[PDB]
Amino acid sequence: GAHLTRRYLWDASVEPDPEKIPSFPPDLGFPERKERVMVATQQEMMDAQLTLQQRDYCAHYLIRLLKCKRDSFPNFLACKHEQHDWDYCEHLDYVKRMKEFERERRLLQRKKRRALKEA
Amino acid sequence: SDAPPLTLDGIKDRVLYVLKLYDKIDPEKLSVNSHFMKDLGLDSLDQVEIIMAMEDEFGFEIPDIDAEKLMCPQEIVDYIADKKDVYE
Amino acid sequence: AFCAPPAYLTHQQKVLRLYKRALRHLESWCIHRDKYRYFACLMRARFEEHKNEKDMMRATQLLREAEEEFWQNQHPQPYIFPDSPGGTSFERYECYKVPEWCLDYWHPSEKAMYPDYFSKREQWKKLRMESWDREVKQLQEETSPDGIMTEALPPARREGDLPPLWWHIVTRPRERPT
Amino acid sequence: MNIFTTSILLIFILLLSPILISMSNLIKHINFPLYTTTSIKFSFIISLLPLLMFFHNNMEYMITTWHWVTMNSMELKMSFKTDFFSILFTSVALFVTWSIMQFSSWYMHSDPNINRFIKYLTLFLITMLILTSANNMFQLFIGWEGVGIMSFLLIGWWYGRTDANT
Amino acid sequence: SWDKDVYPEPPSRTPAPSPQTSLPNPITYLTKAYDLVVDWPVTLVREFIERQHAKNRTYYYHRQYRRVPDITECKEGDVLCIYEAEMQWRRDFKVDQEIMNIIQERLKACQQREGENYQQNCAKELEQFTKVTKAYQDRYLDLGAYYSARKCLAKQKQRMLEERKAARQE
Amino acid sequence: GKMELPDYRQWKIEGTPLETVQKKLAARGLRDPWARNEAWRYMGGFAGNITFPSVILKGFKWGFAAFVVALGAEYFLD
Amino acid sequence: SGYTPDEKLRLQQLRELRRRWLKDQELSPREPVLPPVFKAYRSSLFAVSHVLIPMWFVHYYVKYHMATKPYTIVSSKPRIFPGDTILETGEVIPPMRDFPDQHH
Amino acid sequence: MLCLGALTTLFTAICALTQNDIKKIIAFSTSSQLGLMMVTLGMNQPHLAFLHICTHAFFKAMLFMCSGSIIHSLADEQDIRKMGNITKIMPFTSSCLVIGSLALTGMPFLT
Amino acid sequence: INENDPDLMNPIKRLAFGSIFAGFVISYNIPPTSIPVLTMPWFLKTTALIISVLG
Amino acid sequence: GVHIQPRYREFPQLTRSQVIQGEFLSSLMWFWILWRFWHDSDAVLGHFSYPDPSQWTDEELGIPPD
Amino acid sequence: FHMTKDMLPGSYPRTPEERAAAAKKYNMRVEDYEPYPDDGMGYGDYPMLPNRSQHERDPWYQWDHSELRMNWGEPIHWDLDMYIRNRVDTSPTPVSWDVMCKHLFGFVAFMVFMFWVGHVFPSYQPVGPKQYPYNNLYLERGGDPTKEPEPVVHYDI
Amino acid sequence: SKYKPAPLATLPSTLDPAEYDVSPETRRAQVERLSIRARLKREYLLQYNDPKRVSHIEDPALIRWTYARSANIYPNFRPTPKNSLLGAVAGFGPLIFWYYVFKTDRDRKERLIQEGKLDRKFNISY
Ligand SMILES: CCCCCCCCCCCCO[C@@H]1O[C@H](CO)[C@@H](O[C@H]2O[C@H](CO)[C@@H](O)[C@H](O)[C@H]2O)[C@H](O)[C@H]1O
Ligand SMILES: CCCCCCCCCCCCO[C@@H]1O[C@H](CO)[C@@H](O[C@H]2O[C@H](CO)[C@@H](O)[C@H](O)[C@H]2O)[C@H](O)[C@H]1O
Ligand SMILES: *C(=O)CCCCCCCCCCCCC
Repeated sequence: GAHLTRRYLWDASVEPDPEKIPSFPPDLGFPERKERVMVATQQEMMDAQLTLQQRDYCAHYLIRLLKCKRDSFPNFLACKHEQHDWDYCEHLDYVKRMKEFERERRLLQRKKRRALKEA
Repeated sequence: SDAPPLTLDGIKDRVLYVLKLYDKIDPEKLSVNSHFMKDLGLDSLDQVEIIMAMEDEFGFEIPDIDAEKLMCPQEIVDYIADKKDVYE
Repeated sequence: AFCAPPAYLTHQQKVLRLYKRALRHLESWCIHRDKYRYFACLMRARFEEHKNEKDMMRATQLLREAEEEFWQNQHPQPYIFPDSPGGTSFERYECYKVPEWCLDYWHPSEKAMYPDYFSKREQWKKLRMESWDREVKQLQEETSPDGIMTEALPPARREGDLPPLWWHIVTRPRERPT
Repeated sequence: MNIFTTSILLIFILLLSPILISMSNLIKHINFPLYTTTSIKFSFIISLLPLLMFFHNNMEYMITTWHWVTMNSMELKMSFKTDFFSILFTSVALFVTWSIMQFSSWYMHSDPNINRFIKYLTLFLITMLILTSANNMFQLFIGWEGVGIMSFLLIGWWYGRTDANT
Repeated sequence: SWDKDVYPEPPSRTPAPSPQTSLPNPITYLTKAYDLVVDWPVTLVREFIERQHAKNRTYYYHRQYRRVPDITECKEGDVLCIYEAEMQWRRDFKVDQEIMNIIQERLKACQQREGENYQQNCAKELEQFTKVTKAYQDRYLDLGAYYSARKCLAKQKQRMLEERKAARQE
Repeated sequence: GKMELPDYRQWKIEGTPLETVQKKLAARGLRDPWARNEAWRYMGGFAGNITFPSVILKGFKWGFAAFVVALGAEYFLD
Repeated sequence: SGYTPDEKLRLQQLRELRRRWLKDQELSPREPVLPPVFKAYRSSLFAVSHVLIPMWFVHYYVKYHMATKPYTIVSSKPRIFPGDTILETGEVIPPMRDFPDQHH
Repeated sequence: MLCLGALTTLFTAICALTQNDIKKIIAFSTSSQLGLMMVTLGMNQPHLAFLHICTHAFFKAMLFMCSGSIIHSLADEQDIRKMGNITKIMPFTSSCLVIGSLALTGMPFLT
Repeated sequence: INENDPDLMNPIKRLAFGSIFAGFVISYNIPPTSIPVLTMPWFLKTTALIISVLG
Repeated sequence: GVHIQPRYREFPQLTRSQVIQGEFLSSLMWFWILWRFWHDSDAVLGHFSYPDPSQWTDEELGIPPD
Repeated sequence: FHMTKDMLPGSYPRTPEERAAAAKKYNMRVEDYEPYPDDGMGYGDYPMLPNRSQHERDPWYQWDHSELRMNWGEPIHWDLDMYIRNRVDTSPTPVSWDVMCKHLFGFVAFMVFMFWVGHVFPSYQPVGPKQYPYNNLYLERGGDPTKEPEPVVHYDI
Repeated sequence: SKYKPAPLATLPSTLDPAEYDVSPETRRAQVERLSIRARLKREYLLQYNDPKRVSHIEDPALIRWTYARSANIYPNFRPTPKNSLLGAVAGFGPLIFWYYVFKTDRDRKERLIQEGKLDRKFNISY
């Protein structure tokens, strides 16, 4: 993407380091930032036998998809809606991760701006 | 597999067939015993192409040491018959 | 495969072998028959322009330069007929080419399943045994005085004589044995 | 877990019967290539049941059929890992092999040793299923080396050809 | 059967089932056919066999070995006493091997049973395997092909003397 | 039986790509004496052209025909 | 050049013998002298011998020699979802929370 | 695994572009698809690499079957330079050959 | 040329069906495993189709 | 096995079966491709919209003013 | 036995009459015959034949030893078993040995060098790290239940 | 252009200058070589086709080759500075190298065990 040809072939101080995210304190810019909410209990994910990769903030939608698949058997085409719900939740989660990358890119821009004024 | 076995008359027909499609030979004066050099007036370079056309026709190679001696259509027919164990 | 090679190749033999190789590697490059026919005729014209070279020393030099040219324009992976040396079916049936002397060990219960085949086989064995002494004598008689020798064998000159050393040629396994 | 376990074990039994028949005098009174294709065909059909029960409940199994030898504090047991990877590979491999074995009847019709060719393909399939269902590395190494030997024998099938043996 | 205390198994917890679709479940019908064609005749054959067994009921006993003096109580060069003590130690060493096998068997069964939860729900079996492995290493590690009660004792005394030295410095 | 070969007089390079090759050779004073030996590959049932779309789109017509009939069912069962 | 007149003669004599040897390889009508039900039924009878009978033996071994020994058949646990009922006990799993719903 | 797979998937794709034996082209196709399985394993996607084993088994076996169908009919000829026009003279084998090639190349909704 | 034997046509036909439908049937029956990334620019989503067609 | 007769230098005679079976499977491939692409086009063209990062307001991202 | 000492390999030939007797022993011409250098490595008078594999013998000739592509009676190369057609091939190649070695190791070196480049300039998407609940699944990953973890808190952005 | 021969990729005959030499000295050698081959071929074939042969054909060339590569080796060995240096290096060289690999590695492993920093966690079989 464009982000790669900026970090290389250009300056990098204003571009995020993909492993060093979030670099800045979480409250910076958010007054009462709300903690992310998790619908599914630890017991529910354990009982549904979700893999640790699958035990993220969308596990509640995964649990209904698995539940529907077991009930709808042998009709394996009957879970289209639940699959869509799980996919969409994972899509929003992915955008959330895109926001964090953009947030750091802008904060590093601000750091470079306000550092120039200081000296 | 699905191909029929070769026959002495079948080989002869296809050997003369290939030669009848060679513009440097008049079909009418061609017989099984027509010597390529003497009777038909072809040089040695021509005889190389006649053998090369025979290999393509039957899908198998004739080594150079054996090909250089095949100077009439009956020699070619005999050679193919002995290679492929044709006997009648 | 049927004729033994000579001590050396004459200049004509070497030229005609290069001609066959050159066309065959051209065919591998061209693939399409119309394209191959076009370049096959162009190739023959190059061998013709020097056909009547009477210098010899120039003819030998022309052979050198063509062979050097062939090696550079060689197809890396030329077409090979399936049954030819290097072909995919080469020696594919050798595991099925059982020699005839194996039948001498067949059990009588095995031989009893082909009573007619093993009667004819006896006639061929009787024919072989009677002819051997004459065959040996003919080769001894026809040895040249000067040591120069070749692998070519003589025919049977007299009547009722079989050509010397015929058994391994006549009775060899079929190309497609089974 | 009795029907599931029986199905996994029955697949191996069905694939051994062509091998067993080869050792008897019965092989020359039957159409062996046809018999072996049917054994594999049925074995694929049987393999569809454990495939269905897994697609339903997604339950995974560790099955031990035989205790081979104990080396002090190490027990070697013939045991089977019947999980997602093993159940689905068995059904796919048996289906493909069913096509290959039927095709071999037409393709190798002229080979005088068609029966041995069919037998070798069956042995390869058995060693490949040992390889993909093994629960321990030693059992896996049996299948790992088994397919190597069967591929060697099948690559060099026309053994009078120098290039095949190379 | 077997001892549920030696080879513990958690109780099963199988759901309802609660099918939604109207299609028939092929596994359900195949199991009913299987339970009739296959399971039922096999049970009759087994019940016949068990009936024959009860008419010829014989018994066998687990052998009991009384303890003999340990190698610690044998005078050196006393081959009669060393022999009995050494034979006792070989019997115990063998039984230790099977205790290791039981603990590994529990560990393997629990991992399979727990599946994706094994990293959390196998803590007790993994800790017992860790403890019982430590104890095994202390008794038997590095004795060599000629392991024996005398070498085991020498290995223990070497460890005890080091433990004592470390404690004394404390 | 005994295979009967087609009459050899029919293999004529007129209208085939081999005629184009004969034109090019005739410019420089050459001709191909074997051109009729190849003529069977270019005439008869082997005459024509095989375009890559025709190989890929084999069966597209009835595949698309069946597609709308099946689509007609779904817009009626619902 | 072509065959010498001697090479021509030899190949003719071998050709006569070889073609006679090859003719001799043919079998007579009596050779080899060997000493002396609908479809789907054939599919049925194969099933009984090569599915039913082995399945009786395999089921017997699995039921009475493997299922009677500890840890020989170990399954992973079935998935339990919110709202199920467990047959062994009868307990009902509490439902999940509310998210609340969302729309694509 | 990622870099080993990627090197194999490219190296054996280059080799296949100029091969003339029909069985050698399909062989190098296999090594190139195995390289892609190794790349998938290097990305920490074990279940995707396994799902490619199962799908690959179908169209690759068909490709070999269809070439064996052609090799058998053309008298054990494996060189593609002596084939041609198989789409018309062997309609069934050609149709399955094209189906298999479209599945290999990622034609949508095939295996 | 003869491609009419049932021992040739039926085995190939069985694998032609697998080469059309097997992927779909397997994909919708296997349990969910790795979470796929279904958010990306259009040129990353259609990269496989574009380079295949270009080839 | 139908015993097709061999042919010399001419296009052979094709049986109805090999033509119909070859044509049926090709048609089945194209029915499936069209039927699936009609119902699951997003699987090829993508389903969820890809957001444009630059058009996210500083208020969404919690960027304090300089 | 048939092999007398005069028919078997011997010591290095020291005189031109011994060279001639050795050549006759091995069915060679005196001008063609030559032994290995006198190094005391055990070759004796065995002929030093050219180092060509049997791949280069005429594959159309009808050799007496068919697979070996040798005729009966002709001297056998010292390393025949290394040069059989199942083993080492010395036959001419369309490309020079030096050119193949340069291209092969040129290709390998280039790809290895430039995997390293791809390592220090990786490809990634403009996305933040994946987030997991419950202190990053501390209990599920096997963490000790007794000891309290270090809290890991994720926010809504 | 030009082809450069190597020991494992030899010169083709067609590119060999000695294949195009027609001097009567060479042609006499080539004819002499064929006479040897032809006489050997005749002797072989007379044995091969003889209908009274009951056993395989003895092969004196093969016996010489196997003899040359076994019994004839030691009588024709001469200790030279090159033999002696090669024998000592090949015979003892690898032995000394591998001694230091195993000795160095095993010394370190023992060093860690004495002072407790070798992680023997589940190792109970050896
Ligand atoms: C819901 C699933 C739907 C599955 C659909 C299955 C449809 C089956 C259709 C079978 C078609 C058989 O019909 C077949 O049509 C083709 C047209 O291609 C004809 O074929 C003819 O015309 C075509 C042009 O299309 C030429 O390429 C071909 O060489 C020629 O023979 C066949 O002679 C006829 O037999
Ligand atoms: C892996 C096993 C290792 C095997 C041994 C490897 C080391 C080999 C090198 C040994 C070096 C000594 O090599 C020595 O060389 C001299 C050189 O003349 C030989 O000497 C030889 O000629 C002298 C005359 O000068 C004779 O007296 C002697 O009997 C004869 O052998 C010795 O016999 C040999 O022992
Ligand atoms: C930036 O997003 C890095 C991702 C890697 C890009 C590799 C090239 C993919 C080719 C896409 C086809 C373009 C069609 C317009």
